[PDB]
Amino acid sequence: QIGKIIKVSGPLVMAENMSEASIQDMCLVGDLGVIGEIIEMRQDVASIQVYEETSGIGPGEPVRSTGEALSVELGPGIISQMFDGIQRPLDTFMEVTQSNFLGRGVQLPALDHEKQWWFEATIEEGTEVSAGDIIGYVDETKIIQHKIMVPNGIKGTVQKIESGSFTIDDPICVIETEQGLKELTMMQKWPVRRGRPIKQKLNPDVPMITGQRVIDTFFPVTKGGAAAVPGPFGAGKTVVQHQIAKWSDVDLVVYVGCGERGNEMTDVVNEFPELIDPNTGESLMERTVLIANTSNMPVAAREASIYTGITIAEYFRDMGYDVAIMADSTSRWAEALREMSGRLEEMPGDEGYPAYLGSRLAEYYERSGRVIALGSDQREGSITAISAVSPSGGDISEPVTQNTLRVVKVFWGLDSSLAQKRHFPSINWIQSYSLYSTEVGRYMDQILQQDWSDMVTEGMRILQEEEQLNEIVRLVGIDSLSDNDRLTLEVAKSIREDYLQQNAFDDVDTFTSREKQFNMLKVILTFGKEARKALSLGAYFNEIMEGTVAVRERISRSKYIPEEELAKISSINEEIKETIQLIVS
Amino acid sequence: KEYRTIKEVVGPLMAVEKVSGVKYEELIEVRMQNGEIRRGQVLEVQEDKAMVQIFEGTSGINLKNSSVRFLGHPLQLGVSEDMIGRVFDGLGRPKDNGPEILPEKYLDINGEVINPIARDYPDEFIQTGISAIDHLNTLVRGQKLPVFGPPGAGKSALAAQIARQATVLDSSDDFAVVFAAIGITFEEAEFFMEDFRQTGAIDRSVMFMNLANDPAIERIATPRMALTAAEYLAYEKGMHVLVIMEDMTNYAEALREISAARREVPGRRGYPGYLYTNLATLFERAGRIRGLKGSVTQIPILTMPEDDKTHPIPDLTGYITEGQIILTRELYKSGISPPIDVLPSLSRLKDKGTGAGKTREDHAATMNQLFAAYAQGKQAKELAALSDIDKIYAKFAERFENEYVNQGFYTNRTITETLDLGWELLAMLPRTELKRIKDDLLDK
Amino acid sequence: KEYRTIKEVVGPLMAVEKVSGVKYEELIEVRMQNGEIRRGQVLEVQEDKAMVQIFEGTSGINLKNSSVRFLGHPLQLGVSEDMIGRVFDGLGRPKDNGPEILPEKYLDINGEVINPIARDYPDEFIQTGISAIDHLNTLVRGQKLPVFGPPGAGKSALAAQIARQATVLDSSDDFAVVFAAIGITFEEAEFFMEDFRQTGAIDRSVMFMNLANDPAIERIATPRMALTAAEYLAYEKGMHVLVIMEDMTNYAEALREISAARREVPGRRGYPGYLYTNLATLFERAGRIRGLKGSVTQIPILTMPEDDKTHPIPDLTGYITEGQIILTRELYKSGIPPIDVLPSLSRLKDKGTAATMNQLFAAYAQGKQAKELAVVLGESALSDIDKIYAKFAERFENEYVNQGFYTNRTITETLDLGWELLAMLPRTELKRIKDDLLDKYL
Ligand SMILES: Nc1ncnc2c1ncn2[C@@H]1O[C@H](COP(=O)(O)OP(=O)(O)O)[C@@H](O)[C@H]1O
Ligand SMILES: Nc1ncnc2c1ncn2[C@@H]1O[C@H](COP(=O)(O)OP(=O)(O)O)[C@@H](O)[C@H]1O
Ligand SMILES: [Mg+2]
Ligand SMILES: [Mg+2]
Repeated sequence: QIGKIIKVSGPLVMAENMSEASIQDMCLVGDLGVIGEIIEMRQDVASIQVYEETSGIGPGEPVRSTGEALSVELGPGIISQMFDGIQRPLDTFMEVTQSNFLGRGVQLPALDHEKQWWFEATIEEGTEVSAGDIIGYVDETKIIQHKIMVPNGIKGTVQKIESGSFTIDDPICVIETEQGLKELTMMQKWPVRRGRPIKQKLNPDVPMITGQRVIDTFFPVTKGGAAAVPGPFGAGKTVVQHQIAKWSDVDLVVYVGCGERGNEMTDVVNEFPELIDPNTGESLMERTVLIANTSNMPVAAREASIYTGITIAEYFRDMGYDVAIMADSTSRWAEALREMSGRLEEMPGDEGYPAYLGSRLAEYYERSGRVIALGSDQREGSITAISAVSPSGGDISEPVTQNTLRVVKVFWGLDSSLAQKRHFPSINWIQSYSLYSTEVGRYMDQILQQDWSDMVTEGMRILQEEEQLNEIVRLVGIDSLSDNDRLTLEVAKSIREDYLQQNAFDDVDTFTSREKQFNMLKVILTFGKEARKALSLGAYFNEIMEGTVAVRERISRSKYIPEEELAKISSINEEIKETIQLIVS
Repeated sequence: KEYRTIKEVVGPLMAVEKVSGVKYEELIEVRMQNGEIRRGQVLEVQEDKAMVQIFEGTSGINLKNSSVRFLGHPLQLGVSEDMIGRVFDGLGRPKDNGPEILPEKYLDINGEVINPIARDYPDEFIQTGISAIDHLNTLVRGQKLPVFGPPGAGKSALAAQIARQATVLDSSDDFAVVFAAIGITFEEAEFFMEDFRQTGAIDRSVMFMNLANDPAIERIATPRMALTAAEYLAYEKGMHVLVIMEDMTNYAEALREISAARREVPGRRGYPGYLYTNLATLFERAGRIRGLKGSVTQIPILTMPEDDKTHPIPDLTGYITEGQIILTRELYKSGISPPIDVLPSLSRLKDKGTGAGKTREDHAATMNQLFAAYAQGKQAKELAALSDIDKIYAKFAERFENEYVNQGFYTNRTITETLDLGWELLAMLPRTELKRIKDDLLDK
Repeated sequence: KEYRTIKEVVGPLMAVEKVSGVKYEELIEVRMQNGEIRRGQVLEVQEDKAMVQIFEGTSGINLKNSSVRFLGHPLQLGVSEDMIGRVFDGLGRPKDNGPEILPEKYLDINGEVINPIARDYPDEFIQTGISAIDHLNTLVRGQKLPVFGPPGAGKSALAAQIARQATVLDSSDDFAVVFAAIGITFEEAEFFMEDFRQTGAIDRSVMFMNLANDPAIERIATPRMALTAAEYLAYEKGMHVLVIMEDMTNYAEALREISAARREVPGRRGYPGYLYTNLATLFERAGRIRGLKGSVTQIPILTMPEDDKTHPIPDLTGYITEGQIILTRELYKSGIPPIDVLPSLSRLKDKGTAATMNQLFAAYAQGKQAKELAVVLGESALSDIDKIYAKFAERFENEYVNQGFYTNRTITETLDLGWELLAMLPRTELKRIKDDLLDKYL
């Protein structure tokens, strides 16, 4: 069946003779064949929201339905690829259209259907399998093992399967189902609006090593948890997401950029394939799926970006891997929703955004989490959601930030005043929070067998008391309050400048292993603690730390100590001890 | 009896043509072309035309090949004594993957309003297990006592603590709890479920779980379903039921979403005008009934915004509820657990709650005096420097807050120990300034 | 074919009936009953009906005797190498009364989206000729660097001085400037035109003039037209193009007027909800392309509404733009371009070219920090010894930043002069070491 346009008005195009199509079906609209999504339908007439631009399209032009919802192709060839909101490869787009620009009305398959991949079967013929079981694997990269698993909704018995070189379109296995015989390919199509089903969800209690000191110490995020990063103008939220993308114990990374700067996206495309794995494995781009959408892209494609990305994350989570998805930025996504809801004459909720914003954000963030994948293998996967929020003028009271914080548990709020200094992390220790501090404290205390929870509570208490001291300092001076609290200020300065302050685009400061974190925190905390034991035990009012000026430089150097030499900070701590015990007498 | 005449589908709304005998708020089933079945509800009916809203959504629906069945009854709930010890969703579907319980009967979830002459005044006492509640803001069987707090303050743990440690000093009838989660994350869901199964309180409780990612229609139906089940177990089986709801602010937000989807005229602050009545129809479902054994006590728990004038949700809730419980994140930072700020917190029915026989003869004397005691104590150290005539009161306030740090959420302080600590710590500097009628109540 | 069936006329909008083959954003010409011709644009089309908006206006139109021609193409621009050295209006019609140039081809002014893979990172340097820009907030070929200015402050003349003193210090000499006036007074338009023809910069520049009394639709089309011409000259021929735009605030005000005339659902503060995307459509057109020689650089200049809550226009512009330039009336009163370099910051200066920069920044900031408190900060002991830095900073304002609007301090000029100022302070004193850089003390 073919349709006929009867009305064109901006992104909305109405077309009659669409009785055979269904709602949320993707269609080619007009003579150019632009991609559109069916929202409404009055009798035969259907209202379609066109993704691409609609300039030059009028009535009488035909419309043809694809017959499926938003398509994502999930198979070998998806890693090391740059897609748009609709999962279209940008490199293949450039090479096929022979133009450096994205032409309107061009549709291309997501994965290389003609590329040959080596399939290795790991199951015997005759073993009954349900939806989610693994029948083979392909070594898509040297790090990631792309496991060919059964598409969802197919349950049966394996008829024949054998290893060999095949494409993603060639059948590699036959399944005897209740309906009959069905052949399975190496690529499965899934709708991005509906989340991939699982067996059972569980609490994310395994903390992630992000390599960031301020993150992994005070406000940690677990494998499967959700974190929101709202920052003023240029406080550093995108670079925080970049850091989590490069240094993280996750298996795969899905970086969705929605409505951000084209140059800032090209920076990602440039620096990702030139960074290697922390353990000296392969390139960063060989373990990352990039979904780029310029600020100037089609508003609808920007709306579908996070859904495509989270669907790919669920596809790799169903295999049993740990995936981290980074969104930049969910505020631009919410503004796309605002534009669509305003052009559809829907009842505004708060500040022009649609009232179902909270519901949509809940639907997104609840898809991420540590779950048990479907299948008899009982494998476990996780999706860590890291999202960046762009509040107008940095107002946290904005509905986007409020609705995001209503469903996430990790909040890394950035501060303008802290961004003005070198503290580009700018995570306000007083304002920010993490409900995983309890669970992460338990885990990080048990696997390391150190009193790490007490260390973290003491450091955070020092920073809170420093927030009070920041008030008590005005107009009275340093000499006024007790020398004990003066030392408290110096210890808070030590934490702020040696532990909290962390440059991201540095040679060795960009990564701080777990052992290095504990050792650096030990140096700082034991410096403060030895001074605490000494000060009330006969410390001069002008002589407190003059003899430690040569050893505090070691603390300042702790952030530049290479991770290959692990046992250096332990030599720092003992010297701290020996110096401070004898300066008093 | 199936109608295969869908005329138009606009977003979550669908119009069915050529119908007859369709009523308002009638639930319907949509048989899609692929065989998938979706539930929905009638929102409007004009002649043979009928506008409905689908719960799950409207994705992938072809209007030509789909059909609609009209069941002929509104939102119902199947009630039965086997309901204890099970976990349901917002609409009543089981989530514990347990056996399908045979319902005794189906009841409309909206219920019916109680005749003012048939309502009974609450007079009994519930031992919540918290001293700050059982002695200062006493809970009464049938009293609607809300829990206000900042986002992420001491409320999720307080809900579980009350839901476990709540009991009466009787065995006839046996106590029951109905916990309703409305628009929460899966981690909070599992927090409540795991705590219940760990302490064994799930054996005497009925849980209605509605995740935040659930549809807004189910979020609206969740508290009404919980209160319907509570009314059944109380007014028909003679059980004293304690309902605990969290969170109610999410209910209000989802209701705003509902009215935004139904294109209704938005009232004040973007919320529907009937929000006040829709909240009243849920709060007034508590109380006792003349001639019935059971009782329904309600504890709604809500997030309060800060610096946003006064939100109608806290205002209307605190006005239709007999009292309120205030807590603060400053107290959560100070280690108070449960962090209950007793200065702005007030219970309006504690007078009938306590008495001789009900709790003890001295509880009524201790309550009225502890109010002024902690007031004077805190206002002595920080009004609204150095001095001594009120420093003795200052230290009282400090230890009053510090001894509630070391108790935690796992302390089940009975009424005996509560009154014992009351008089046992009342007597350090005995003074006649305390307004007691006689000295026999000054034995502590 | 030219329909003569005008059905409805409501304000600036007009509805033509019994049409066929009309497309979205299609251009139309109205042949009035008196012979006057007026241009317009299709806003909506439904079967045999088409709603359009007339650019010039709707006064004096007789619905019975007038007719409407459908051109069959959206807003287009005729591009050619002869475009250099001419002045056009907002829609592209010649304004200097010069020879009618034959267009090589017509291009849609909306442009097309650049593939993120095809985009290249800006790495070259533009010599703007102004001290602050060249040594403190360096401009990069392809960087969108805005300019903030108080109403009637040095922002209006900074445009002309940059547009003249911009040049490339490199073998490739495919330079070209594209200046775009958006809703300005005739006195400012003549300011720019006369300055260009006086200094001779008009010979190497393309001007798109749009007066404040011009229609809001033309005001919306002006910057997109300028960027279309820039992309032609840069990505089709091999030319480094520098676009300067003033003013941006007026563009947004006219966009509000547009949506008010189209009865669209307004967002916050009366602005359209798609204002963010509509500004993105213009800011992301700058940069370089892999495999192409040219580049497009943008300098939007706007009047700040600051000292009040951040309007969506400075907010979104400063968010999408990599950096910002701040000007202050406190410096404009002292005779200083009055570029306040403390809040000014360029986020691509690393690739644009740092030792002298990081040294000068804290140096002048230390003169301001010695003046941070009441009068000169601020301890009796500090006195003249602290005044050393503030003496240097007074000279930093008096002779380094304040160069004049007709002084072309090239990279050599500005770089060599910058070293002269530090002679006020002692010579081995860069924070922080004893002898951190003895060499080339000056
Ligand atoms: N950890 C860090 N250390 C040093 N600089 C940083 C860090 N994070 C961000 N930045 C700085 O912030 C700028 C980019 O900010 P960005 O990450 O885009 O945040 P936003 O999205 O708010 O603009 C860069 O110039 C970079 O130098
Ligand atoms: N300090 C905070 N600020 C904002 N939101 C928070 C904070 N702490 C927790 N939240 C979020 O608020 C949501 C609802 O929490 P809530 O039910 O109020 O917790 P509690 O009952 O412990 O107060 C949670 O999903 C959580 O992510
Ligand atoms: Mg950003
Ligand atoms: Mg909770």
